[PDB]
Amino acid sequence: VCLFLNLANDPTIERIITPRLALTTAEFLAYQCEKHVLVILTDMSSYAEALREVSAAREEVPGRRGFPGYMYTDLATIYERAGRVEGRNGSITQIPILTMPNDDITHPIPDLTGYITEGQIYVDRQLHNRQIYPPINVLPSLSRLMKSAIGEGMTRKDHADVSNQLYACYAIGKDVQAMKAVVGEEALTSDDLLYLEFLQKFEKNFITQGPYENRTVYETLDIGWQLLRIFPKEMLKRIPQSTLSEFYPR
Amino acid sequence: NVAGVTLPVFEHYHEGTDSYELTGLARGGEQLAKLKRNYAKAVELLVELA
Repeated sequence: VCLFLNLANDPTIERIITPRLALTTAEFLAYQCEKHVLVILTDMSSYAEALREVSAAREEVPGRRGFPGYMYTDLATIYERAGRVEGRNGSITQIPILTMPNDDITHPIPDLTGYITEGQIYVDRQLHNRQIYPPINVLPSLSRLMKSAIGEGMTRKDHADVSNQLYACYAIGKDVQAMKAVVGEEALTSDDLLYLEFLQKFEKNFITQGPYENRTVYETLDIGWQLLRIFPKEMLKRIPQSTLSEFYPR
Repeated sequence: NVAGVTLPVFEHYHEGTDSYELTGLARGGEQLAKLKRNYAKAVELLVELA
């Protein structure tokens, strides 16, 4: 682990020089040592603010919302340093973090960040406010390369269908809780109670892990199958029958 | 309480004062008894419909 620190006391310009040092180091390690590096950037909002201050000191005309016009190009030249290179056994993966002022999804920083990058992961206030850690809200969380990242060989053959089934079951369970909120619990079918059971167990075990419970992918899929076992395979209509004959009766 | 709104319903009650006894109509009490049974069952189903 390499570590770079820039406390908020230190000069504001050093804010917009820390990322460049980190990226240059990651480049040198990735393409001159053939390693597999994972760079993690924190609080890009502070980067934006420091860049804004540099621009305003430089007397340039303001752009949209007071942020400079070429913020797009700047974030592009920061994010675009990654991927894989033909003929070199190595790679660079980026996981930037940032905060949304006022929880506003149309704020420029997250907007541009979403445009340049691929995919997005959310955390939701309510889930943290349910004392659930990590408060990861999967309903609006997407991905762009999931289809090709996983597959036979590099993982088990039972991944994508399991993900689809978990998402579908959870969405049914949540909207069904919304329904029972007014329809009354008495008119609910027994399968409805099974959906509620899926909701509560999914939020109790799959999402909640604890700060040090180092789960692997295989453990994760094991817990996923265990949560799916509640229902019969007939309700599990996103899983192919071929894998049902193998995995469901475990 | 069918839903959030409550609707009144009804129940079939046998109050207790038995059906009266006419044993003099030329001694035909059996037919009267089976007729009593028929109309009792009918009235049960009718209170359900109501």
